[PDB]
Order: sequence, then structure tokens, then C-alpha cells
Amino acid sequence: DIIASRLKEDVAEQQGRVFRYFGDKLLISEAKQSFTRVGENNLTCISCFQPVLNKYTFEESSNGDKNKGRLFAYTVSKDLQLTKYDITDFSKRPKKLKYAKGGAKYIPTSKHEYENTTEGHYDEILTVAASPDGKYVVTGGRDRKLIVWSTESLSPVKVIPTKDRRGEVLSLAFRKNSDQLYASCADFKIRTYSINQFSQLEILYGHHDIVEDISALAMERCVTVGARDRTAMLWKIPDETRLTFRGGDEPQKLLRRWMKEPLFFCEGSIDVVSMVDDFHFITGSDNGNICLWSLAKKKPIFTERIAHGILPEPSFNDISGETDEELRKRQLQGKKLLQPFWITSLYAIPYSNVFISGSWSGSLKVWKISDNLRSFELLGELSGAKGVVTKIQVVESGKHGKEKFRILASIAKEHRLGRWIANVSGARNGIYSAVIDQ
Amino acid sequence: QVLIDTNFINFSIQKKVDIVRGMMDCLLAKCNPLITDCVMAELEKLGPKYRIALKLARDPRIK
Amino acid sequence: PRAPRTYSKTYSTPKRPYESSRLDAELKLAGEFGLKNKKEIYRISFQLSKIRRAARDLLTRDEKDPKRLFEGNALIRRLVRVGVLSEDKKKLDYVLALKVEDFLERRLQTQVYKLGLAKSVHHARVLITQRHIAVGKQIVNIPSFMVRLDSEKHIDFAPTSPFGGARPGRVARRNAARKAEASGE
Amino acid sequence: KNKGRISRYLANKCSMASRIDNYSEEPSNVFGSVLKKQVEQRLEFY
Amino acid sequence: APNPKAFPLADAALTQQILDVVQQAANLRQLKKGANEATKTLNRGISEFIIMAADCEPIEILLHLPLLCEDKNVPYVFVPSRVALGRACGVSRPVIAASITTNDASAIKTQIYAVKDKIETLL
Ligand SMILES: [Zn+2]
Repeated sequence: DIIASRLKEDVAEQQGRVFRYFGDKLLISEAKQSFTRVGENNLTCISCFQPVLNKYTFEESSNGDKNKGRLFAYTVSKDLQLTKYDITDFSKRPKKLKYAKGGAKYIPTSKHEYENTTEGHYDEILTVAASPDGKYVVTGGRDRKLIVWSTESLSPVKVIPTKDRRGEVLSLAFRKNSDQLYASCADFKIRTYSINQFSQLEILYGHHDIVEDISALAMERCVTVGARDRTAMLWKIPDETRLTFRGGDEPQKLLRRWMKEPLFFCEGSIDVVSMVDDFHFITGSDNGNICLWSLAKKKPIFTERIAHGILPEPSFNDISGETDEELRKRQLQGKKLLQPFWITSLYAIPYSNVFISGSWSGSLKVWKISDNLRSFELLGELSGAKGVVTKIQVVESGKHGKEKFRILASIAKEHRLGRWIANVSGARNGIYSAVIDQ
Repeated sequence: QVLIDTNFINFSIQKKVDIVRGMMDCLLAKCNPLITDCVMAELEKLGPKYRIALKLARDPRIK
Repeated sequence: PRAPRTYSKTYSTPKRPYESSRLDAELKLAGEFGLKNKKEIYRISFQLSKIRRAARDLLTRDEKDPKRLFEGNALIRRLVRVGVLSEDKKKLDYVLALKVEDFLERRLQTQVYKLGLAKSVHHARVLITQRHIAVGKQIVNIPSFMVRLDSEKHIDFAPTSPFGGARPGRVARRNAARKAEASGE
Repeated sequence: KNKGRISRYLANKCSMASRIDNYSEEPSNVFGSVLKKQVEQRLEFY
Repeated sequence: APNPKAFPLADAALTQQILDVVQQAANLRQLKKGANEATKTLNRGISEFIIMAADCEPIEILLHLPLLCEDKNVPYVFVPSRVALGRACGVSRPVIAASITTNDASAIKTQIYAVKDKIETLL
């Protein structure tokens, strides 16, 4: 029964609904936390490559055998620094292996921007992805180029100029174990790419404002959140369709439903999405309201409040500048100033029912989905981050029975998009290792 | 906003066109009819044979 | 040995086509929005007259009558899709109160000039007919496109143009050839 | 040029100081201290 | 008995609507950002309306404007987050005061007039 169950898992892992619900056996209490500070600042990204023994054929995911299935990583910062890291030593910390940098020496002498074809990075790398075969590491940034490095020698070998005057590379998601890639740019566009032939398959238009965040799986259905216009859309390549999904929620009706028995902030924006299996996805808005959605309906399945906390309120002198204390705090004016926190980073574990929401709010808060597939709850916290947590991945290792999980995250001092960081307390630039068990 | 006069009211009733609906018919959009006090007095001083036209032209849709 | 093929004159004609008021009207409109034809103006105004007349009669009809209600919501939904009627004045009085200048605004090239990719209406016209602007995927070249909201947020350049994209066009690449010629001869 | 940069800066700071001490009834010399110490900090910049 | 001098602040709804209109103005060049530029714009007379925040350190830097706005009968509204205002402005830093300038040649002119009407109602 054990071998039949394991093989049915290893075969039906690619299809079906949510299968993995491993929140219970996890020992969240002693999830060990460590932070490594990096000297230079503005770390956009780190991203890992897990070399998986594919259940189809058992060779390895490595391109040679020098890897031996060792877990890879790449950390990039807006000083344009790409440094390949090793993350396979689980008691220990990640390792700074290979270093490459970009400066002001790659700006095009010819401003035509068609042939933007200098090999290196001159303008503000903002996103990176490790190939899930480890075949390349792909880089996009404000340079509006997709520079693909061979990872080991850290060599820029091929370039895809995204042929745009404004199409700065914003968000990137690798489709799971394929050779397609998902880029999403703020010219209201999502690009579908390929590196196996170094080609650009498809162009997708359709949000009103600039799209923000994207997710996908091994299937060809990418969900994208575009922010101020309050919309997500799921984009299905093979049939060439786009299903639109909206909110537009009303704090007026929220406070009146509370009166029919609190703090309600209207949705000014959307930030994040994560498709946690191929029928259900989470969307993070700006006023804290986190929304889980099932595919068929247009409305979310659930919308939750202040989750990352609300922000505290400033003080008398640095709001008013007047000597008299009571006039100072009547200029603080009470609750007519307050603010709920934001959701910058949110990692969904692949083909699972859990997701980890973390920011500069000082505490990663982790959530689990009930197996009737109709709600999620705030289970737990991790606290080893001191800095605004930009980009999270997870590497799991061990045997099938008792797994060791690693939340590995890039952490900067400044926000993902702008600076905007409301003078955070307790912040440093680096890499965040969070090792949980079972 | 239209201004109605005594000849207009006369020929309106002699050809049986109701006022506001005939106005919408002509103008294809929304319009309001106005008469002036001098015009009302003109119809009045025309007098007793046209009192029915007077009772028509005095209608609280005409401000 | 078939049916008669479908056809119909898609415009109407004014009753007094020579008059100072109507003439200066057509002058001021066509000059402000960069047109050339009485045909264009009269056709827009004819379609407006069709809309407005049908809406007029269906407003004369009685309330709580599903004919009036359903047809009115049909025309209001068509007009809010186009964008020329606002979201909050969704009433038969306001489809009546609508007029020509709103449609002359919501014409495509007008939006190009207002958004200011080119600094003249005539620059916008020659740009659209020289094929440089696209909303989304297809590159339009008919400057009477009647752009809605769902695209007016998406009017963009051509990423195959040498304006917002690729290798130099005909004259710039010839001048490139002849500066290379002046370099090598 | 350079002393022009310094004076442009302290002029901006003085504008903020004038507006606060105009509309505010009684002053914030802690923020005055912030502004003057920032002035000396931009001075140690250039 | 007297109000805080950032009179008046708006609903969350009017805040959402104002942030969208100022973002589209940031797109179409007709938004100018910053209190200094707001003051110069009021002196030139080319300012249509004024957004202000009510949270900066302190608020008299922003409070100098109501005199000019009432001087030329210009509508001026209040929003409680300078960082949300900066996010609307599409800039690297929170902004405390923003001006929507004058052009009759606009794409969002009607929406500008609509929100201005809303301001004049709530005044
Ligand atoms: Zn009179």
C-alpha cells in the first residue's frame, strides 16, 4: 500500500487539485531563523534551483554530474550584483560561491535601443530566476533586457532585448518544470518566453493599470494581478483565453455588516498573487485585505483584514510642531489617520495548501487552507528577519517522511518598487534562512 | 429653452399639437417651454373667444 | 441565381446644406478636430440622430413597461461601453442630452492628440495612417475607430515601429547607408 | 555655483522654518535643531 | 471648539477616487508634485486643484497653502497618508502636496471636473 501510494503521489503530482496539506506535522515553534547581512544594499532577489530526480526518468535535474543534486541559489541587488550561492548545507548557512557585477560600462553608446545588445547589466536588475533544470539563470531589470547567464562561470551568454521604451522588467515566474518562462511588464503586458531555443512565444495584453504580480504552475494558466484598477485575470495559453476577476469591495457595507451584530480600509491597489494549485489562488491587496479565490466565480472565496498588523500612529511633536500638548494631540486627531500594513512578500509552497506572508511588518505570518477548500487561517509566526523581505523561495530536502524545509529570502532595506519604506525599525540587507521541520 | 408667442399658440391649437410632446418631436432632445407675462397678457387681451387656448397655455409645466 | 446582396446608405443629408450657421458649424468642428469631409460629420450626426430618436420614442412610452425598460438599458449599456455617456447619469434624459461634440471627442485620433504622443491633430492623423500606433495587438489605420474605455487605457505605439522599437526605417537607414558611404568613399 | 548650492539648500530650509513659525503659534526648536544639524551635515558633505 | 487646521479630510471613497485621478494625471504630465511647485503654480494661476496630506512632520509646511487656495478660490482637499499619496504619484518618496494643473486639452478633463465638483460639494 505504501509503494502504491507513493507512486500515485509521484504520478498524480502533476495533475489534480490540492493534495499536500502538510501544515500539521510541521514543528513551526522551533523553526530556526538566521539572517546573513550583505554589505552592498538593494537586494531585489534571491532564487534557488532544486535539482529534482524527475519521477518520469531518474537521471537527475543537473546538466552534468558535477552538481550531484546540490541546491543552488542566485542573489542579485540593484547595485547590479549577481552572486551564486550554495544552499545545500542545512545545519549551516548558505554560501557565497560565485560573483559577477554590472556597472556604468554597459549603457548603449547607440540609443536606438533595438540593438541594446551589450552582454552585461548597466541598468538596475530587479528580477531573476533560476531555471528549474539549472540550465541557466535568467535576468530582467529596468534595462528592458533578458540577459541569460551560464551560472557556474557566471557568464552572460545570451540576451533578449525586450524592445521597449518603457517595458522595464517587473515580475517573473518560472512555469514548473517546463521550458516556458513568464515575464510580466508594466506596459500592461505579460510575455511568455522560452530559453530552450532562446525564443519569445507569446504576447498578452489586457490590464488597465500596470500589472503587478504573477503566478503559474506546470499548466499554461497564468494569473496576474493589476493593482489600482482592482483586477486579476487568468490567462490560458492553449485555448487562448482570458478570464477576468474583480473585487471593488466596499468598506461602507463592511461597517454596516459589522453594525448588524471595525476598522475598514478600501482597496486602493493589489500587490501579489499565488496560484497554489490550478483552481485556487491568493491575491494580496494594499489595505491589508488578503483574498483567496476559486476559479469559476468572479468574487473571492475569502477576504481578510489587517493581517500584517496595522501601522502604529506617530507622535505629538513630529506631527504638530506646536508647543501646547492638547492642541498637538488634537492635531493627531485620533483614529482619522490610521493605516493597515502591507503585503510585499508571500510565498506559496508548490502544489500545497499553505502560504507565508511577510514584509517589513517584523514577523512572517503563515497560513493554512482547510481541506473543505473554503477558508485559510493564520497559524504562525517566524521572526528572524530584520529588513524588508523582498523575494522568497523554499528548498526542501531529506526523505519523504520527515522533511526539512527552508524559507530562503532576499531582504533589502527598501521596497520592491519604490523606496516608500516608512522608516522601518530593525532592518538590514541580506539573506534569510528559515529552517522548519516535518 | 424656448419662448412661446401668441401666433405659436394659435397655430398649435389650430393644428392639434400638444405642447411639450410636440416640442420633443421638433427638437429631438429635452427642452423647456417658457412664456412671458407680456405674452400671457396678450392672449388675455385677445380675450373671450380664445379662452380655451388661454386655459391650455396656462399649464404648470410652463414655468 | 441567389439572393439580393445587402447594402444601405449609411449616412443622411441635411435639409439646408447652404446656410451660414450650418456652414460655420461644419467649419469650426472640422478645423478643431482635423477632418476633411461633410460626409464624416453628417454620418456621425446621422447615427446620433438614430440613437436619439429611438431613445426619444422609448422615453415617451410608459414606465414599468418591459419594452421601454429593456430597450433603454440596452442603449445605455451600449453607450457606457462606448464611453460617451457617464456612469452616473445613466438615464434616458441624458442619452437625449448627448450631442455630436462628445463623439468627435471619443474618435480615436482625438485621443491620440489629447494624450499627446504627437503635438498636432494632423500629426496624429498622419501617424495613424502611417501605421505607428496600436491598442493592444492589431495596428489600426482607420482614424474613425471609436475607441472605448477598455482600449483608451491601452492606446500605445507599435513595437515593430522604428519609433518605439526596432531598426531604422526607410529614410534613416538610407541616411545610415550614405553616412557609411561618406565614411568609406 | 557651489556656494550657490549651499545657499539654495539653506534657503529651502528657511522657507520651511518661516512657514512653521508663521502658522504655528509657538515654535519647535527641536526641529530647528534638526534643520540646523542637517545644514551642518550637508556642509560636511560639500 | 476650533477644528484642526487641515480642514477638511475626506471619506475613504473620495480618497480612492482622488488617488486614481492623480495617478492618471501623473501619467499624462498634468500632475505636478511638491509644495514648492504648488506655490509657484498658484502664483502663475495655472493650478486647477490641490491635494494635501495630513500626516507630514509637521503640518505647517503644508498649512501655508490654504491662504493661497482661498485667495484664488481654488479647491483643496486632504488625504491622511503621504505615503499613499506618493504611491499614487508614482515617485520614490512620500509626497505631502500635489497640484493638478490646467489643460483643457486633456484625456481625463471630465474626470478632473467631476472630482472638482465633488470637492466643491464637500466644502
Ligand atoms: Zn413682457
